[PDB]
Amino acid sequence: LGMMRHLYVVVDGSRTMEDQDLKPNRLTCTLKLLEYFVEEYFDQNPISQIGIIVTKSKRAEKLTELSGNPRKHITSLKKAVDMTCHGEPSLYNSLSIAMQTLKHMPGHTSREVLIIFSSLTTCDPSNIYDLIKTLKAAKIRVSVIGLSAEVRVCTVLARETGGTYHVILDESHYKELLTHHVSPPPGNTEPGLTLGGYFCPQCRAKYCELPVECKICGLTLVSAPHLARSYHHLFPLDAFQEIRFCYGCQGVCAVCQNVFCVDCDVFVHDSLHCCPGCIH
Amino acid sequence: MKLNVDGLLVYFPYDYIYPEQFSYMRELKRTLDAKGHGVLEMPSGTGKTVSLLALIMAYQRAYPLEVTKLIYCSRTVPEIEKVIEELRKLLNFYEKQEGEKLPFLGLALSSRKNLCIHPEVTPLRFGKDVDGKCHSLTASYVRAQYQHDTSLPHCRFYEEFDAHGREVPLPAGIYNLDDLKALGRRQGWCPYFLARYSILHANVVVYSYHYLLDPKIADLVSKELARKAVVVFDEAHNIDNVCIDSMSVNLTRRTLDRCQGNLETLQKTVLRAEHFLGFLRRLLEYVKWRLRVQHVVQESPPAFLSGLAQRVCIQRKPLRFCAERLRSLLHTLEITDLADFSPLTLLANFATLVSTYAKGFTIIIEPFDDRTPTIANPILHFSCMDASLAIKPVFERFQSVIITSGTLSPLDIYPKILDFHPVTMATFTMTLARVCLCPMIIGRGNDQVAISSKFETREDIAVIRNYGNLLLEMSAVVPDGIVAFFTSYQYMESTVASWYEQGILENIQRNKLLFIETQDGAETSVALEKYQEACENGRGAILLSVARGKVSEGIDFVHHYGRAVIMFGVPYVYTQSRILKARLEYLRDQFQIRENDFLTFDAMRHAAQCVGRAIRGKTDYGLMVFADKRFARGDKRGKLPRWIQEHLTDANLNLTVDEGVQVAKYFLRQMAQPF
DNA sequence: GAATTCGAGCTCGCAACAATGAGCACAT
DNA sequence: ACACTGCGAGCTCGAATTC
Ligand code: SF4
Ligand SMILES: [Zn+2]
Ligand SMILES: [Zn+2]
Ligand SMILES: [Zn+2]
Repeated sequence: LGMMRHLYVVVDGSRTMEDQDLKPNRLTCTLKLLEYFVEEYFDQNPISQIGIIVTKSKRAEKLTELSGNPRKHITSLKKAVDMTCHGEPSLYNSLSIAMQTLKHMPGHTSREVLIIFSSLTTCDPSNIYDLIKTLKAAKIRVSVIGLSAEVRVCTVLARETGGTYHVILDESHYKELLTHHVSPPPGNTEPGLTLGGYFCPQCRAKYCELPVECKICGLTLVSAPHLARSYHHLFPLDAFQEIRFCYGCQGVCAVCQNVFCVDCDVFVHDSLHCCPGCIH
Repeated sequence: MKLNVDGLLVYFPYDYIYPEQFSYMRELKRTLDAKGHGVLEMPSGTGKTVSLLALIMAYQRAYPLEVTKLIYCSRTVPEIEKVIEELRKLLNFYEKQEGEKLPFLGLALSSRKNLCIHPEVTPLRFGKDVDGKCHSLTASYVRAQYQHDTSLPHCRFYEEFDAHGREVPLPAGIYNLDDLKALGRRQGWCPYFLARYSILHANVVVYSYHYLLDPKIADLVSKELARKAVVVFDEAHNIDNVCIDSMSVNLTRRTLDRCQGNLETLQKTVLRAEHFLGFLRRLLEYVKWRLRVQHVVQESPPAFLSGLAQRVCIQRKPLRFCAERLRSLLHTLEITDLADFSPLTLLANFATLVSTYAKGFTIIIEPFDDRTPTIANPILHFSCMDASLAIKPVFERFQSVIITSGTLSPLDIYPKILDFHPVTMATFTMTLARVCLCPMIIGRGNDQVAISSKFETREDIAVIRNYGNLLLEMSAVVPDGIVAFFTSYQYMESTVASWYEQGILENIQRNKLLFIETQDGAETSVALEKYQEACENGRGAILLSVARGKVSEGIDFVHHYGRAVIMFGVPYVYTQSRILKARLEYLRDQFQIRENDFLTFDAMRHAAQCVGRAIRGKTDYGLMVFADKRFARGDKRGKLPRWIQEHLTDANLNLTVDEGVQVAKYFLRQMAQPF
């Protein structure tokens, strides 16, 4: 179904991130829904990555490098709750940091940038309209979730590179907009599985209980039960036809001719995802 | 789309009509069948132009004997080219619906500086020079030696035009200004004189105001054209100021000493008729003697003509033909250029205006200048008061004349100033899928201090801070462009400088760049192209200007250029000038218009024109604040038109500065979302 | 059955009203 | 030969409980 995604999340750190009409700090409501967003992203996407960049005082600083750690992002967003948020942000600098290290991903992925933008002004030392010609060349899909207004350059950035642009009604609308980005849009990597509690198979580098890549030899270490949940869409199971004694619950499949019931026909197709007579 | 108005089959060139726009054609048909005038009002610029042209062009098919010609008077040359391009879009729609051709031609007229092919005369900058360099190449004494066909100076385009451009007319194909030059190029004819010759046999004709309102022009281009026509005065909210400036001459010392040089150089040529030179040398002495006084200002509109016969003994009977013989004396003298004799024609036009037109005129000699007790620069104004002495030929010659704009502020002032009786006098209002405009009257400040731009409430810092605290707190919630009209140049300069001495202008420059519109044209067009570029990228800009300026009347702020339009006070004229203080005397005796009710009407038509320059389209949304306490009263907010008054509620009527932002921020959040 | 408390609406009298700036298109 | 738009006064109701 979906493909791999290397999604940066750009967070605004302007002076206007101390504004009301949210949770009483505008930055800490953004960081609250983002920690929910990182958790929901890695569950509908097994082998993807997340980077988080912030912008403050005409400069961009990479808060977290592009790595598929579903814990190292949440413990860094909890650290940056008390950020000072002085100055106006930049959009040329943030899409240059998110392009100097997103240009070098392989071509069979879906590289993306999600800009959460609260300020209205992007004071930047160069022209923006050559980045959008460059981002369209590098197949980067930039989507913006705006706050309180609609900037013109954020619609040109969204519709030319290929993303979307939406503006917040309230906090309930903000959580609904982030849940549209967890779904993936419709090459062979080398991972190593992690038998023995959680060790490394390539260089015996023991570390904690994570699906993160190896910090020494550079091999991605995933858990094979996590990839197993995303099966049963490929070669899926078919429906049945219906016209006492059952086969599943013991009290009609057209493959192996095994009679089911109404409480089993709702359970095999929805939750079990495999015919109990076909396994024999 | 075979749309049906109450008697016609109107071919509309679109698919969706707006329910107010169909009712515009019913009231427009109600004028033409009644053979009378009409004062209509509908906001937009396009959509109004394509609906008016759809009915009248379809009206002359069902009744081809009642109306024959449509004269469309627009403001200037950019809107002349816009109306013609909306006409061929309707014509090509007729070419698909019927599959035929039509005996239907439509022109566009402008000055000789626009229709010009000859290379040595086109790159002249000023408009009054291209007439002279033409007149040195095409006058009847210049072509007098061209009957021998020698190598004397001549225009090849004019001399080719009268030999072949008479037997065949223009066939079809609605012409722009550029299309007429392209037709004149590939055929070899004049573009200017082909447009003037073929204006008598046309169906739609689009020129400016001054071919019909100016009395010394309309007897040359539009005297014998049509006795059964339809005139449309598009965007004619300031139609009275065009009618006053056309019949008003202004004389000063700088002009009069140049007439002495023209009278000097005419005396060297007669020796190489003579009673006419002693006539003008007599008249130039008297007008200089009247400007020689240093006394109180005085007015005497027919008593000038008595004192002109006392010391100088010149009667008024030869004075009526003063400008006539000077046009004939320069013909028999065969002068090359005529832009040099422009002061002497201006003195001769003054002489033929004080002899005939004296019912509602005045002559104001002002030795005491503006604000200074002794500066040697006196000036006499020959100011017209009655604005209905310029449409009285237009209201009588034609069949029906339709005065339409978007901001006719009360509909009953216009038939009172202009002496006529309409048959509809209707208004309209746009219908929308949202509420695309949120007007508000930001009154008292953030600490319950009045905000008004009066004359005694301008130098106190409790108001200048509340103007600075407003533009600061609106430049953080409005995206990509704010137009802030001030009331004058000396008030815009004395407030930005008083924001810089305080700590307010440094906090606006953090959000948005600020560009200032100045009087000169080079620095304005530079500061206007960096404004429209700073709204396209993410910086966001502020264009703070004046209200009776060039940007407020010419530049059309489309969406995301000027989301907010901030009026920094009611834009009054100088209410103590001696010209305006005499015009309100005529407006109080005649027509009984109260002198306070005219200054508000004049101001609410400039405060609604530039505010209404922020919405042009279906998807355009726009904030429009009115940062003055005086806007809140009944005789001022009841004057702004019915398409920006139907959304001005009573909650948004005396809003403070901080509460005006949370109506600004809530409106811009609602508009940013899809339909 | 005839008061109250606090609300609503419509008539109408009362007292005192305001109004400050700057330039190019069109005829022989 | 002065005086615009706002605004508390009487007047008379209402709902529900009192005296
Ligand atoms: S006569 Fe024709 S070519 Fe000559 S100046 Fe006039 S418009 Fe131009
Ligand atoms: Zn390893
Ligand atoms: Zn069963
Ligand atoms: Zn089976």
